[PDB]
Amino acid sequence: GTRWAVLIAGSKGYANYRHQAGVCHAYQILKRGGLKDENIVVFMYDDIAYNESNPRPGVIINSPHGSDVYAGVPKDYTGEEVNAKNFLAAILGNKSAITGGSGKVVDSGPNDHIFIYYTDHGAAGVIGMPSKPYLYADELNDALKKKHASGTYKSLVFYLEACESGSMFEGILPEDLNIYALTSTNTTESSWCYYCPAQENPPPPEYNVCLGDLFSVAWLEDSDVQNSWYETLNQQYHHVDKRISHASHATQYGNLKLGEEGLFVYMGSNPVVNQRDADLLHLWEKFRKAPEGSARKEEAQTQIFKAMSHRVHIDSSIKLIGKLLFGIEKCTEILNAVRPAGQPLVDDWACLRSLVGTFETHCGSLSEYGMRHTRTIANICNAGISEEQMAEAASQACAS
Amino acid sequence: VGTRWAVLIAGSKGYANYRHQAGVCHAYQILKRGGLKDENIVVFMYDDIAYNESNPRPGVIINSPHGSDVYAGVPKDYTGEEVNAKNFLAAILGNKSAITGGSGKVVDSGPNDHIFIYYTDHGAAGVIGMPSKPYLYADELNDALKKKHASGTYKSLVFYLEACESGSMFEGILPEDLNIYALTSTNTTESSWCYYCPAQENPPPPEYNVCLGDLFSVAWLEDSDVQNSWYETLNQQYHHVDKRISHASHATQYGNLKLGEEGLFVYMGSIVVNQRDADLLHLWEKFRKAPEGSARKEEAQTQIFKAMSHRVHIDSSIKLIGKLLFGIEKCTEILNAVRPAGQPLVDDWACLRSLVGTFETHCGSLSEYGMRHTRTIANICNAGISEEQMAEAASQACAS
Repeated sequence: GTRWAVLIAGSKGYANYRHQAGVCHAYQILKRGGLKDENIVVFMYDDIAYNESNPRPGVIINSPHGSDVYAGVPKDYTGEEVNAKNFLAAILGNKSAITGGSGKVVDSGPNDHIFIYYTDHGAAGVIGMPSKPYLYADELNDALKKKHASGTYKSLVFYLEACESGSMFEGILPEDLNIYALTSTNTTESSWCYYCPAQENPPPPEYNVCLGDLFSVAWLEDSDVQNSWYETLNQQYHHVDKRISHASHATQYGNLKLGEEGLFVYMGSNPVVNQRDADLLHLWEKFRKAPEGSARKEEAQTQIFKAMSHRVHIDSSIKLIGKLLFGIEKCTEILNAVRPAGQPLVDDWACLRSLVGTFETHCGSLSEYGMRHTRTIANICNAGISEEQMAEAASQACAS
Repeated sequence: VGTRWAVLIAGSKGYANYRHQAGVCHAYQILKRGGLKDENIVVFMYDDIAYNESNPRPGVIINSPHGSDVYAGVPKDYTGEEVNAKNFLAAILGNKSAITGGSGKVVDSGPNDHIFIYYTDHGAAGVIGMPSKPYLYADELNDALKKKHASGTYKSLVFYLEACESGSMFEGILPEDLNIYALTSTNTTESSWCYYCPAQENPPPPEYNVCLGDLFSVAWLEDSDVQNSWYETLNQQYHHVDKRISHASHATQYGNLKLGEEGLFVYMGSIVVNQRDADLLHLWEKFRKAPEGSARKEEAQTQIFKAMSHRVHIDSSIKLIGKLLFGIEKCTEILNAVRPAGQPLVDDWACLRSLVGTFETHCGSLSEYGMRHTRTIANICNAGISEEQMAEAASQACAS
């Protein structure tokens, strides 16, 4: 049939350069592979190529000596059109549910193949969007269940780059939907950046940012060289696992039988720094390179201070709510609860959402950094704490 | 030699205006083939065509019957309401601080650089449309080109303008000493014509109920597709389009005509329908093709009725204000005033704007259709009528 692709960078801001660089790079692979622009839905906040901080205006590179990946890339949903509702509607092929953008959706048939590539921030049971609302594991897996129920694809391959990305499918994604998922990490690990100033192969001196993410750069570089007929999904999985092992465990979910299929089926044929710290890396690089006594050094220093102030505040505030809700003693610091292997993060997702909501309305936003604490709040949710109980505990811990 | 830059802008929205965006995508394919880099080509297009509910070929835009797709690969710098006068003038001037939304790409050119500007849409005497108001008047535009010249950020500039009465945008305004060469689709007073229309010589495929091109646009675009850029000069291209379009309108040259001797490679690398009636042709085509007793035929019929009602209303209302303001005698109803050759449309442009403003706030909208009557209001402006006098006359004529 037809090979379709959905490519989505779930973040914004110059520091998140890598996520959009990865989406432009995935597009160049598919275009080279023979996929038509009408079948490739691109979601990218379009704020990198002409960012005030980009040293090469109009260009986006994914490796240090890499060529431009920005030119020729389709823009279906940019800016605030990059959102959960539009992402789920593009997957489902439902144009009536789209708001803004080109209106391109995955209006596929039963002989069609779908390749979904998502790159950004994530935490336990959640993946980011450039602005809230975020996309939780239940919300996403319900959209994939509805897609399967409509019989509008043969098989679907889902590659997800985010921290704790495993938590998006573990104990949720069934092996009977003809969906194969590949996450950058397992349920609890963090993903790492690659092509970073303070790292192995560094970007040109002009760059203060990571050009790639390790898992993304692994499969993208693997797809650039190794032949699509020559290679299977299982082979690619093993090539990325080999390159990424020290940092994370790329994990396979769903129908692993699909791993035996070739990459050409979905992609056509051609012929270290922690992701959660990468924002600070950038401010430190900005600071370090800046001349002494300059406004740029004074600005960078104050940015580091502001970022540190928010990180310290959020961490101390969650740490409080947990002691304030149960006690400090024996068997009372279950915020470090480890969910057993193969179980979903939470049972009542609507409750996890309400508990994250009450924290935010009392203690401040979990809007990028805070996202890391989604597991702590899930353990609070699983402990049986209600929205009433949570808001009460939060109210005291964030008393000004 | 320096860098070759381009600005491509479709000044309209709506499926009926298919042709303006088709022309912009076609101009981009010419420049890409010619060797121009995406980072030097600033594209303004509404982007409501490729996935319009009415487009019979979703994801494709064609600029001629039997023509291939011209939409894939096209950059999208400013789409939707980012397609506006302020952003268009800011992209020309290379001033990113004055841009609102979009990629942020501007013409940040140097003194050895060449600029090619192509605008296609609706126009009237001294005005060119934007997908929504405010419209761009001849003084506003020529002031932006004067400021661009004053900054010494180009060697020479070519401006191709497709709109009705397009010559009125430069006549008596565009100086011959700015190193600017302009080519308009028509005279100061003529109308431009569509081409590749359902009711015409070479018709679009039966699925299309809209004009695929504009005579002037299709002329120079098709001329640029075949004839070699080193082989051809601006004067030669002008003569090729004049030969092809003569019966419809007079392509007119403005500014420094000495630049006509330069080759196209310098800037670009190496029985008919009236534009003012094209909207109606579409409604009539929709109606004619629709099966009898169907909701589509009932809908198309009511659309024709609504459009006719507004046209009749606006024409009768301006016709009134003119008689109401001076009288019916042959010396008094002189709003058929012919501006002497080489003189600007008006002297007080701020007054022309205020007079168009007062008409609109008392009678209907002077948008796509109403735009026609700008010359009538300019003649009223030139006659010495004030905003007080205009609003008074308008107030009585639209009591009906």
